[PDB]
Amino acid sequence: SGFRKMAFPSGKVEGCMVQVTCGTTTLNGLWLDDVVYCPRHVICTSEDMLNPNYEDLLIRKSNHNFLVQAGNVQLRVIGHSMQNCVLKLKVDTANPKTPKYKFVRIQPGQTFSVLACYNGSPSGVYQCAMRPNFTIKGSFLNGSCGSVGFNIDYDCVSFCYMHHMELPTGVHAGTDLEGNFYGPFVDRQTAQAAGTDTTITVNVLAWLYAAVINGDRWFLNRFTTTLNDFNLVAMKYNYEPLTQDHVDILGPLSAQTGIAVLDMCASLKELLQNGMNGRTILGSALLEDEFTPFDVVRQCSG
Amino acid sequence: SGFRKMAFPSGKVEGCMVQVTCGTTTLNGLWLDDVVYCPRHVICNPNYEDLLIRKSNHNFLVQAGNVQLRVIGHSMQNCVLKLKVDTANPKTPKYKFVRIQPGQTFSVLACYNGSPSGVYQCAMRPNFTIKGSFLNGSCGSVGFNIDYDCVSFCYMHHMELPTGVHAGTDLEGNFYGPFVDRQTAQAAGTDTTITVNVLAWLYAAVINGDRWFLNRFTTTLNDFNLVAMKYNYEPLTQDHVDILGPLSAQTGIAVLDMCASLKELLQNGMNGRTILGSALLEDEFTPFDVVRQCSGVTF
Ligand SMILES: Cn1nccc1C(=O)N1Cc2ccc(Cl)cc2[C@H](C(=O)Nc2cncc3ccccc23)C1
Ligand SMILES: Cn1nccc1C(=O)N1Cc2ccc(Cl)cc2[C@H](C(=O)Nc2cncc3ccccc23)C1
Ligand SMILES: [Cl-]
Repeated sequence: SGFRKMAFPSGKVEGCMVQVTCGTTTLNGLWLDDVVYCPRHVICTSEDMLNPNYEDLLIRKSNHNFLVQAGNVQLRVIGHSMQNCVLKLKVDTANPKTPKYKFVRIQPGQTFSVLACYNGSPSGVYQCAMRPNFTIKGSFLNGSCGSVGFNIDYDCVSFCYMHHMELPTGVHAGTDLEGNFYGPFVDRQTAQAAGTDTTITVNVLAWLYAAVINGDRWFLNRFTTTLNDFNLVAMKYNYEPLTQDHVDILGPLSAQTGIAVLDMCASLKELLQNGMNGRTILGSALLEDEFTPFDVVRQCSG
Repeated sequence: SGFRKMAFPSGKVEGCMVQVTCGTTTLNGLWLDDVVYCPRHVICNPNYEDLLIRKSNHNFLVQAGNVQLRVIGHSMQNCVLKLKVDTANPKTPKYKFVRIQPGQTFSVLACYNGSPSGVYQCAMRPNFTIKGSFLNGSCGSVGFNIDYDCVSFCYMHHMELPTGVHAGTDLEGNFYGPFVDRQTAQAAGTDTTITVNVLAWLYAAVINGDRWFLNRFTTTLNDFNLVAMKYNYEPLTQDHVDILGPLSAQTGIAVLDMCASLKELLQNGMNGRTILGSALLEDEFTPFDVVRQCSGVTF
């Protein structure tokens, strides 16, 4: 019993964190085999961030301009290339602690663990979700650039995010490990803002099924709804539209609890109308949306 | 910017998790140097000296990854079983066994079959239980803090109470709370809110630009403790006030000034508003957790 926001054990990722320095900039790198991946804005000198020409800045660099530090050991850079917004530094030593890994690009609503680092040293681990507006509500301070988001599947680490920047509302933007940004963001300190955020409906439903699995049923009702009527209601509360794929994905949880997906949708509709009336669901006074259907199955059953 | 419930990096602890099997029971063990520590109920009113005397070293199957460790001795210290093994753990970090006080937080590495599956942050409740997330097989999972490079082991999971909350011991086998390691009628006492932690979380909200709850008022410590007693909040001591000093100096809001904000929040509620994305007053962040997360301390 119990339901917590749980992160993956960070050990396999900790053994990959390095510190990357170029001139006066210091950020984090991910050392996998003989390559160190880091944000390409490590080559920028702040008054470059408005309109940086990364190809022009990178052509003026040599291998010995990049100082890479893994613990108390300096790694020697023997090559460098840019792939989208990530800089790949070829090093002379392969990481002996390299786990089994993959680079995966995730979709909004997906969750992942973040190992927050400063100066190549991990300081904390937390769980979070890719928001529908492509930002993450992280906990990052200056120097956290290059911190990574991941999931662990059996013994394989799936790298899905690299931290690049903080937007004006306090939210964060970054790229997949191939350097492609999530969202319409760019590695420039130009006027950019996160779009209006919405609630991840399929995740709230998954969390309502987890509450039922843990013995809480107060919010259920005798009603059902059509998918269309549910979306008509939910959009008025800034909830993401629920698709037939979301309904299909919730099938296992529906079969385990005996509550049809559209019956649970009627309960959610009523919760949005009434609020919680002093009650909580899994120790929360708000409807939680940072647990996917997959997270619920993994934590409530295994 | 941002404020998350953050756990310590679990790597130094992952390298210590082993699977312990005795008969039909399988749980987790903590392998430090040449000793494996695990709940003594793995051998299961039970007379544990009588049950343990009937066991031999080869009855305990210890598995570290895909390698079987050979047990060469065994002894009991309170509610923890100590299994002497032939191989010292090469991944043993610098460590200490520490006993924590209620209100103090720690990271939990939840494990099943000697394999770590998740890490989460939680607090020792005033009623000595933890609101964890555990299933059958979690027994022997450990709670810890990391101080520089030293891991401080403070908790070992033993059981789940009827309300869904958890009970365990320190690494010396002494239970937190009036609990016993057996199948009997026991229940968690009435819980209370950790006041010093709520205040720390209100200071973290101010640091992140959330000031709506602030007011021009102050209060005496005595007048505030009468309010705390009425709302099932733990009494706030002069030590708690002293501990909050750095946060008070950083934000410019005196501790008793923040107590007046909490008093108004307790008597009037949040009125549709949230603080750090929460509609409830959060109490599982200590004053030190707030300073550490709002400064970027590494391990
Ligand atoms: C935040 N900001 N708003 C205007 C100017 C800045 C600013 O400090 N930076 C500008 C900037 C622009 C584009 C890119 Cl790709 C990176 C950056 C850097 C950045 O965003 N770094 C940070 C990354 N993550 C959490 C941070 C928290 C607190 C400070 C900094 C953080 C530097
Ligand atoms: C919970 N319960 N109510 C009646 C009987 C049991 C019961 O399963 N156990 C009895 C018991 C008695 C004393 C001690 Cl020290 C440990 C235990 C064990 C325990 O509590 N283990 C668990 C520990 N943590 C989360 C669990 C989740 C689901 C199952 C088990 C869990 C087993
Ligand atoms: Cl995805």
